[PDB]
Amino acid sequence: ATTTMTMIQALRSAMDVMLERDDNVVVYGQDVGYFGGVFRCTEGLQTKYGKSRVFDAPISESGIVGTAVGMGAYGLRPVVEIQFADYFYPASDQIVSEMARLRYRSAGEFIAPLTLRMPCGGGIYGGQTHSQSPEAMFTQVCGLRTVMPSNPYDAKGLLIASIECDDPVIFLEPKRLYNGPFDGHHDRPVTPWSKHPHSAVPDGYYTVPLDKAAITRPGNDVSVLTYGTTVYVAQVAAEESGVDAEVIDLRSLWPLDLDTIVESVKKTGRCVVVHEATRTCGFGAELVSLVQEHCFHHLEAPIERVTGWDTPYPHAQEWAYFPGPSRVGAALKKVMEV
Amino acid sequence: ATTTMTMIQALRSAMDVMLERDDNVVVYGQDVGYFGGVFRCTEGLQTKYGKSRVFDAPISESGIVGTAVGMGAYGLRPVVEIQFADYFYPASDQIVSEMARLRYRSAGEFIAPLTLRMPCGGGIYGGQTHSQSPEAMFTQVCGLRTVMPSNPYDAKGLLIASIECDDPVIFLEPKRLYNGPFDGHHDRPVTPWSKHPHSAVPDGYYTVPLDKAAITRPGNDVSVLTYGTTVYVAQVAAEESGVDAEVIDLRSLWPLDLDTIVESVKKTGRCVVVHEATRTCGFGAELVSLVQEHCFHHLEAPIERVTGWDTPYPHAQEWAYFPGPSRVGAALKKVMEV
Amino acid sequence: NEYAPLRLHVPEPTGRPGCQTDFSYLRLNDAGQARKPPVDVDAADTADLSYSLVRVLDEQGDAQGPWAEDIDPQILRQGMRAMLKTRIFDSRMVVAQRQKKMSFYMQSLGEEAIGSGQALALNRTDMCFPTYRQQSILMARDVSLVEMICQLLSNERDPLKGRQLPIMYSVREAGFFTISGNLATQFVQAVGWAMASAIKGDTKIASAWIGDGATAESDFHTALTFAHVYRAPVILNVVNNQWAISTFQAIAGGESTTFAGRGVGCGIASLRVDGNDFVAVYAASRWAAERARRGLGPSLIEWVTYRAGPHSTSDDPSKYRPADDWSHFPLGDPIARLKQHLIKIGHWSEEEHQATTAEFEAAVIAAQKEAEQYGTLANGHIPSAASMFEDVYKEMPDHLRRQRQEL
Amino acid sequence: NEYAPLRLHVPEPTGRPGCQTDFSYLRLNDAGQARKPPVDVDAADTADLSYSLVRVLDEQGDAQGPWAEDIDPQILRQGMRAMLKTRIFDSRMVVAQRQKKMSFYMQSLGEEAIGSGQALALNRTDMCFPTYRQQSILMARDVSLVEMICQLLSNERDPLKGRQLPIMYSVREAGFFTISGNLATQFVQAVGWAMASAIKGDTKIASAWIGDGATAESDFHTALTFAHVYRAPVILNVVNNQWAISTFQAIAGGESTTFAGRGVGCGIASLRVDGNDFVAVYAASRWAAERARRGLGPSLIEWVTYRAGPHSTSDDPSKYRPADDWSHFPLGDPIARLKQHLIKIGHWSEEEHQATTAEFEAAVIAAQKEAEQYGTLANGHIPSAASMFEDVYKEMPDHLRRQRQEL
Ligand SMILES: Cc1ncc(C[n+]2csc(CCOP(=O)(O)OP(=O)(O)O)c2C)c(N)n1
Ligand SMILES: Cc1ncc(C[n+]2csc(CCOP(=O)(O)OP(=O)(O)O)c2C)c(N)n1
Ligand SMILES: *C(CC(C)C)C(=O)O
Ligand SMILES: *C(CC(C)C)C(=O)O
Ligand SMILES: [Mg+2]
Ligand SMILES: [Mg+2]
Repeated sequence: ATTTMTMIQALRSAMDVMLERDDNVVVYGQDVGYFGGVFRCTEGLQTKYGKSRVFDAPISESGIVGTAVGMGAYGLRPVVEIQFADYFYPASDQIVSEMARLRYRSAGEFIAPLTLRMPCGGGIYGGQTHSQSPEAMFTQVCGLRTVMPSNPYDAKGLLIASIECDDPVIFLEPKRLYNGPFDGHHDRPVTPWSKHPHSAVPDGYYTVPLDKAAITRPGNDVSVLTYGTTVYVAQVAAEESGVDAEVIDLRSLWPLDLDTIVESVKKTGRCVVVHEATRTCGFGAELVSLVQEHCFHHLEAPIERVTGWDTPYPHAQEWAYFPGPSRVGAALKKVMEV
Repeated sequence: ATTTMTMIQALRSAMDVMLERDDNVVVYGQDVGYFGGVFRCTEGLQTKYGKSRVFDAPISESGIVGTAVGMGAYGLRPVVEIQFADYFYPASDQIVSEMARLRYRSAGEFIAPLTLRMPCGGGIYGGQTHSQSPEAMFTQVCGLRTVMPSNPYDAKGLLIASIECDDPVIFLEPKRLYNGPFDGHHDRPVTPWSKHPHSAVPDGYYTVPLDKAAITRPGNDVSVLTYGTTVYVAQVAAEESGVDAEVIDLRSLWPLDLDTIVESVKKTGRCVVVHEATRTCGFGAELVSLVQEHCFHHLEAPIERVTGWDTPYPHAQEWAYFPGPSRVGAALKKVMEV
Repeated sequence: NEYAPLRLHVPEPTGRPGCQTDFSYLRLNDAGQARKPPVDVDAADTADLSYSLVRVLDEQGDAQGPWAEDIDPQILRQGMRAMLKTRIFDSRMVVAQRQKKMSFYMQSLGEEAIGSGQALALNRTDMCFPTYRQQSILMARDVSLVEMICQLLSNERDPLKGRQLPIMYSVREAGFFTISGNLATQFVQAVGWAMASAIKGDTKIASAWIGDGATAESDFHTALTFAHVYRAPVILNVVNNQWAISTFQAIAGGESTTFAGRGVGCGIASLRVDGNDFVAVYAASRWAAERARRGLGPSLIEWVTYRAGPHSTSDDPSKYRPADDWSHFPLGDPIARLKQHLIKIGHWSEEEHQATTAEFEAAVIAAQKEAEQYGTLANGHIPSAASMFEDVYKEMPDHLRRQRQEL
Repeated sequence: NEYAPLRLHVPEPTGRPGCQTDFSYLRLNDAGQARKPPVDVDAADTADLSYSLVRVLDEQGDAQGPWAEDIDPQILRQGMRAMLKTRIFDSRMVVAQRQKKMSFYMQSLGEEAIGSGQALALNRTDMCFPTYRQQSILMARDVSLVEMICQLLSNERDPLKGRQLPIMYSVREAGFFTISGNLATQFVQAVGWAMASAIKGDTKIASAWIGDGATAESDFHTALTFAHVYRAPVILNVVNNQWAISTFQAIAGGESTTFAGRGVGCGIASLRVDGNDFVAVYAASRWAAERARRGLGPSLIEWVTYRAGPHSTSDDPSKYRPADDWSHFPLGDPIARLKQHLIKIGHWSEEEHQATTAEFEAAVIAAQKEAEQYGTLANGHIPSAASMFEDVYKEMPDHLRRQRQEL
C-alpha cells in the first residue's frame, strides 16, 4: 500500500526496509539508537531490530566511518550517520584515503559498500557549523558517489538505492526539506509535506535509479541545474520571472546524468546553475565546465550560476546569504537578455 | 649578494630569513628538527636558532595545525609542515573549521597568520599516497590562500610573502621540482637547477607578490593556465606543437590574478587549463568557469583542460597518468582547430 | 563448537524514562578522603587520584581534608555571585528563547561552579578555551550582560556582527577564546597557546575545556599528546556531566574507567574532582594553575557533575533519561551546597541570598531591555549585509568586493 | 618576579651520531619476573603489567616464568623458518632496490619475530590489519614469494595491477588486509572488522598493527575508544621500535610512560612484551587471541623491539642516531636468541640453521627470477593502461569510459 510521509519519515522507512531486507545492513551514529536521532530519522529502529543492528556511537566521525570500513571489509553493509554535514571533516582521511580507494587499491579483494547520511543545507538560522553544503569536498573524490534528494518519495528510493549500491555513497539530506518543501519565502510560513506533491510514499521496497537526473519544470527558455532546497527555489523563481525555465534536479551529484543535462541545454541554448554551497570551486564549477564542453556552440549566452557567497554561513544575515526566489529569479532574466 | 640554489635550498633560505627577521616565526613538523626534514628543506635551522624555534613534532597533522592555530591566537607566526600533501586529511577539520574562519567568526579579535607547507605533485613513482594534488580541497575554502611556486626564485619570494601575509596560507611545494625542472620527459635524465633559468636567488630578504600570476612563454595563439610542474610541461609542449601558446603560471591558485588571465585570453581568444590533479571538480573547473564568464564572446573555441585522470595515482602506469608534453601538446592542437 | 558466538556489547544507562538511575557507576569518595599532592608530583603518582574524588564540603556543609586549606571567604562570595548570576541569566534566556526573541540557547544548570571556580583561580590574562557551556567564566570575569545578550540576538550591536550562532561568544579581553561549533578542536588549540607562552618565556597559562562526549573526538587525544611531549602550561578540563545530548557517558568509554585516568596513561598529572563542590573546584584549579605557571607541566582535571537541564532549547531529556534524575544525583546542586557551607561558617545568609538573587534578576532584565533596543528576531534590526563579506581575509579580496557590489 | 619564565620542552634521544645511546629509558624486566594473568583478568588489574616487561628467554637462552608453559617446539621451528625467511627476503629486496630493478623497499630487520609470532598464534581466518612492516606475517602464512615480488616490481603479473606502491601488499586469502600509506587508519578499521564479527555471532578476531610513531595519530585513540565501548574482539598491537623515521619515541609521548599503559587508561587489558623474544611473542599473542575469541574483550600489546635497519631505502640512520645502536640494544636479535634457546633444548642445530638459510636464499633468488620474467622497471613490461581505470567503482562510470577511450 501507500502512506503519506515527510522526508524524515521516508528516510526512516528506507532504513526500516533495508534493515529488514538485508541481514548485513547496520545503522549507527551519534544518538541514532535509543533516542532515534536528533532529527527522529531512526525512530524505533533499535526497538524493532535490536542493539546489534541499530545503536548509538561515541562522538567520533573518523571512528564511525573507520569501523564501518572495516565492517564492510568483513562483509557488512553499514549505513552510518553524521549529525551534521558540517562535522564530517574529522572523518576526511577515512573517507578519502580509505573508503573511496578500498576497491581500487585492493583490486576488488575488499570493498566499501557503505552509505554515509549527512544532514546539509541552510535557510534555518543554523550558522557556520549548522548549515553548510560540503558536496564539493566529495564529488572531487575519485571513488565516491554523491547523492541528494529533494522530496519524500525520492528520499526513500535514492536511499534504498544508495544503500544497495556496492560503491561508497555520501547521502546528503537537506534538513530544510525535512518537514516540508521550502521555496525560500520566510514571510509565508512553511507547509508540511502532506499538502504538497511527492509525499505519497510506498510502504515497502522500491528504488529510484542513481545516475538519473529529473526534470521538475519542463521548459524551453533556460536550463536550470540544481538539487536539494534550491529545486523548489528554481521552480518558484521561474514562476516569478515568468521564464519558462526547465528545472533539472540532478538527484545524483556525481556521477551525474550527463545526458539529461546536455539534452536540456541543447534544446534550450542556455543554463543557470543553482546551489547553496559557496561559489569558488563549488560543485557548480564542474557543472559549468561540462556544459561548456558538450554544449559550446548550442550555447546562446554565458552560463550563469546563483550560489552562496564566498563567506562562512552567517546567522543574522541568513536571508541575505541564502539564494532565494529573488536573487535567483534575477538570474533567470540576466540570461534571457540580448 | 646572490647564490645558486635548488627549490629545496631556496625554501630553506626563506625560512632562514624569516626565522631571523621575525622573533614570532616558528617552524615545526614531523622530522623538521634535528634531521632537517625528509627533503632537507629545514637543514641546520634548529642548530642555528634552537629547539624553541625549530623542532620535531609527533605524527599528528591535526595536532600540528591545531596547536599552530592556538599559537597564532597568542601572537606567533607558525610555519608548519606536512611531510606529504597526501597526509593533510587528518588536519582537515582544524584547517577548514578553525584556521580559515578564525578571523571571521571572531570579528578580528583572533587571527591565524599561519603557513602550511605541503610537498605535492606526482611524476616520481610515488603512488596513491605519495603524489596527489589536493589544491582543490583548499581553494574552495573561504578564508584560505593557496600558493604554489615553480622555481627557486619564486619559491623563496612566495614563501617569505606567504609567511608575512596575515591570512592562513596553504603553501604547496612540487617535490618533482625540488632538485631541478621537469618537462615530463623521463627518457631524458633530468638536470639540476644550476643549469637552468631562475636558479639565481638573493641571499637576504625579498618577496614575490601574491595574487599576481606570471607569463612564462609570451604567445598570441592560446592561453595556457597552469602552475607547478605542468608549467615546464606547457612550455615544452608548446615548443613541440609549435603553437605560440602563452604559458601563465598563476603562482597563486586562490585568490588568483583574474586580470592577467582574462587579459591573455582576451587577446588570444582561446585557453587550455593544465594541472596534475584529477579532473572532476578539480581546480581547473573554477578556472574554466571564470574564463567562460569574463571571456564568453572573445572566446574562439571550447575551453580545454588537460589534467590527471579521475583515478587514484598509480605506480607502474606513472607515465600514462601524468599529463606529459605529449598528451598536453595534443591539446594545444585540438584548440587551434576549426 | 569450542567457542561460543561472539556478541556485540552496547552500553546502556541504568535509568531510562519511567525508571530510576542507579548512580553507583560514579566512583565517588567522601569529603577529605583524597589527599592533596605537591604541585610537583609526578604524573604516575596521580594514578590513585585519577580513580577517586577530590571533595571538600560534606553532607552537613562542613569543609573536610587537606584541600580545605587557605580558602578566602571573599572568593567564595564572588563565587556564589558568579554561580547565581549564571543560573539567573540562563533561566532568563531560555524564556527569551521561547518568546521567540532569540534563536537558540544552551543552559549550564548544575555546572555553574566549574567554570566560575577555575576562572577565579586564574588571572584574567590566562586564556581560556571554552566549549559552549562555560558561560560561568564570563560571569566570574564580569563581562557586559548587554554585549552578551546582543550576540544572542544578532542585533546591530552584536559584537560578532551576526556572523555567529547564539552563545558562540568571543571575548579576548576577558581571556575567553572564540567558541566554535566543532567539538574538541579548542582543546588542542589551547595547548598551542600554552606552547606559545613557553616559547616566549612568558608566565601566562591556558585553560582548556571539553565535555565527556567530546573526549572521544580525535583532538582530545592530540591535546594530551602534545601537552605531555612539550610539557605545556595548560589545564586540561574534562566536564563529565554524565551526558552528551542523549548519550550516557558510558558510550564515550566511561564504563569501568574514569576520564582523569586517561591523563595518567598519557603522562599527565590528573585529578578527579567533585564538580559541584565550589571549594574543591577553586582549590583543585588553583593547584593546577600553580603547577603550570611554575613550569611543572600540564594537568588533567575530570570534573564530576551532572547536566541538570536539557542539552539545549532543542532537546528533550524526557525521551532518554529519568526526569527526576538530578534530584537523586549524589553530588547535588553547586549553589545549594555552597549556600549551606557559606552560611554555616558565617559569610552568607538567607537574606543575602535573596537580595543578591533579586539584583541579578534586575540586572538581567535591564540588560535584556538594553540589548533589545538594538534589535530582535522580529525587528529586522540586525548587522548590515555588507559587513557579511568582511574579515574573511584581512583585506577583502577582489572576488568578495564583486560579490558585495552584486548585493 | 615571582614566576620564572616558562620554557618549551623538546625531548631528545640520549644518543646522536658520534655518541652512544643510553638505553636506560626502557623499563625492562628480567625473564620470568612478570606474571601471566588469567585471560579474563580485568583491565585495571593489568596496570602493573603495562609498565613492566613480559619476557621468557634469559641471557643464557633459558625459558623462565609462567609464560614459558605449553610451548610446542614445532611452532618455534616454524617461527625460526618464518623469521629467517623474512630477513633473507628483506636483504635480497634491498639489493634489488639498489640495482634499480625495484622502485622502493622497507626492511623489518630486528622485528621479524613480532608479526610471525602472532600470525602463528592466530587462525588464517583471523584478519590482520598490518602497517608496511609486518611482512613477517605473510611469511608465516606461506604466501607466494613470486606474487609478492611481482607487486614489488609492478609487473604485468602484479596482483595489484601496478595501482599501488611497492610493499603496499594485499592478500585477503591470507587474512592480510590491503595496506594503505596513510598511517594508523587500519587500527580503527580492524576494530570495525571485529565489531562485524561479533555482530554476526562469528568466532573470528581482528589483529591490528601500528608503530610507536603512528600512535600519536588520531585513529589510534579512536581504535581504543571503540574497542573498549563495544568490547571488540581485536588484538591492538603497538610496535615500539624506538623510532619513526628520524624521531625518537619520546617525541611520540613515550617519555616517563609506556604505550601499553595507554590501554589501561582506556579500559583495555594491556601487555608490554619483549618483542625480540619469540616465545614471549607467541605466548602473549596466544593469550590475547584467546581472551578475544572467548568474548572477554580486546587486548592492547606493546611490543618492545628496535628498528635495526633504515626506515626505508630512502632513509639514512647515520644522520640522527648511533650507527652502532642495535649492537647495544638490551633485547638483541630475535633470530639469534631463538637460535640459542632452540639449540639448548634440542630442537635446532648450527647445521639446520645454515641449511635452512641456504634454502630460503635459493627460494628467494628463484622467486625473484621467476617474477622478473614478467617485467621490471627497465622492461616496460607492466600492467595495461586500460586496467588503470578499473575498480575505481564496481562498474566503470561513463566519465571513466570516456577517459579510457581518450587514451
Ligand atoms: C565534531 C562534531 N560532531 C558532532 C557535533 C554535534 N554535537 C553538538 S553538542 C554534542 C554533544 C557533546 O557533548 P559533551 O561533550 O558531553 O558536552 P555537553 O553537551 O554535555 O556539555 C554533539 C554530539 C558537533 N558539534 N561537532
Ligand atoms: C598520516 C601520515 N603522516 C605522515 C606520514 C609519513 N610517514 C610515513 S612512515 C612514518 C613513520 C611512522 O613511524 P612508526 O609508526 O614508528 O612506524 P615504523 O616506521 O617505525 O614501523 C611517517 C611519519 C604518513 N605515511 N601518514
Ligand atoms: C550545533 C551548535 C552547538 C554545538 C550546539 C550542534 O552541533 O549541536
Ligand atoms: C610513503 C609510503 C610508506 C608509508 C613508506 C610515506 O609516507 O613514507
Ligand atoms: Mg557532557
Ligand atoms: Mg616505530
